[PDB]
Amino acid sequence: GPMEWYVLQFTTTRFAAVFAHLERLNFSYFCPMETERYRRPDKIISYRERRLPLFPGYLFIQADFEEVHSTTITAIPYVQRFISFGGEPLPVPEDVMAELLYRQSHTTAQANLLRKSIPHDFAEILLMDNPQQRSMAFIHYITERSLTHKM
Repeated sequence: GPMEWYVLQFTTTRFAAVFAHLERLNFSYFCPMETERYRRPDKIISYRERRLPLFPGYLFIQADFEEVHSTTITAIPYVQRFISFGGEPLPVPEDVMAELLYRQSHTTAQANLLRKSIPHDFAEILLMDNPQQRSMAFIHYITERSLTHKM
């Protein structure tokens, strides 16, 4: 019934073949680009634009329950798996998707503005310098959001 967003891991260099298949199947998806802000080793927030994936090898896909539990998506060549727990795909938290979808639909200048309501831990992940370390922190973050909670 209701549709959720999931993280799909794929072979990074094969994005064109993977995205073409997903578009053929008429899925809503996006591979976000690295933002134009990052925290330097000296901790100052600086500007750049490198036209790189935000999380290399990962894309966000919207699907219902029967689509993520069927093997139609994971059978696509160079698609590896959904980000899962015990084999069960993990839907992305709504506040995370809110920030990501806002950056997809707005300008780079508006995406760079100091926006209230961004979860602090996710905002700091978006500022991470190295793309592969940024992916690993993001996976750990959405896993921690799914499996834990503090009062």
